Amino acid sequence: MGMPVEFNTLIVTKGKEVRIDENIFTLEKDGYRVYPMEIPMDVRKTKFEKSGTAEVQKLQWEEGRTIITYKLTSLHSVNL
Amino acid sequence: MGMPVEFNTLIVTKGKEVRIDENIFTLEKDGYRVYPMEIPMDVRKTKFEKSGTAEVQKLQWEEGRTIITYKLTSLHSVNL
Amino acid sequence: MGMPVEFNTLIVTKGKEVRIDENIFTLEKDGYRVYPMEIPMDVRKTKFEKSGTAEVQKLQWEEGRTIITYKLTSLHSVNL
Amino acid sequence: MGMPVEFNTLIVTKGKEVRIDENIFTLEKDGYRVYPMEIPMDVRKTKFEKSGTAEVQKLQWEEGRTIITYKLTSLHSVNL
Repeated sequence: MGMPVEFNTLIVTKGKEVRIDENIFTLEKDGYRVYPMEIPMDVRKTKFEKSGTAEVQKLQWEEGRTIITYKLTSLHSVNL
Repeated sequence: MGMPVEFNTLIVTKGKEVRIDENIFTLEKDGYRVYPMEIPMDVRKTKFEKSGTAEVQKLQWEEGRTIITYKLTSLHSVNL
Repeated sequence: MGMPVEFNTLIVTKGKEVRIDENIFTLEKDGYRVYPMEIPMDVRKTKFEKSGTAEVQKLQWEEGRTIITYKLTSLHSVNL
Repeated sequence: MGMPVEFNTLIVTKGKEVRIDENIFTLEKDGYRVYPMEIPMDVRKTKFEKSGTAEVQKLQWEEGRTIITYKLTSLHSVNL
């Protein structure tokens, strides 16, 4: 018994995200996570500023892990 | 933001439940748990015979713990 | 924002389940549902008559719908 | 008979919040909501700017409604 899940309000890519297309990426997290779907949210490299905005297109759970596929809709402080 | 919760489908009272009225009890669990509300579910003393059926009337989270108030709607193998 | 989900404790196949292998099936539900993972639960044709027991191996969300892949571990009243 | 809940990442007080002490308020929402606990989040009057930061101290569910008690830790654009 006991179905544990984690609710996330932000996409934090530890530089481990993978692009499968032009603006859509995939991120694999440990544990069963719940991410707002179709809703725009903040994306960042580290838990600590803002790297951009994105919207999860798909979310799946399998073997204690969760992998999301999101569409990056904008970049924040893009230097230079 | 790393908000962990546990989903429970059954009420497991380690004999630590407290009755506040005639058929309604209160159970305190460790961690923020999610219990089906207004929905009837099984209640047992341990992981090892159905003790009855109940329905959560109230659920609260506070200081890493969760305390529920349920209404016992029936008893199972009530021995003589 | 507002991220709505539904917590299910049982697998109710309206006869709309599809087997992709020998004992593993796939069921598509409306809305983003949360099902206990790796945990055994009851499976029935309708909300009325247990058909068997199963365990969800994978769960995914996409376009307001949820599709689960479960492994049937046993059959209940298998008539002859 | 599913168990529907809504995940919120921000406190949106439609001007319907009530203070029970000096810096702690209480907000009643429709539906069973899940709010990050002990974790600081943004608070605003409407879904439109930032009114301050707060941290939920208690959360309860009862009769399809949810009422939270949060501690306001700071004010944003406090005019004058």
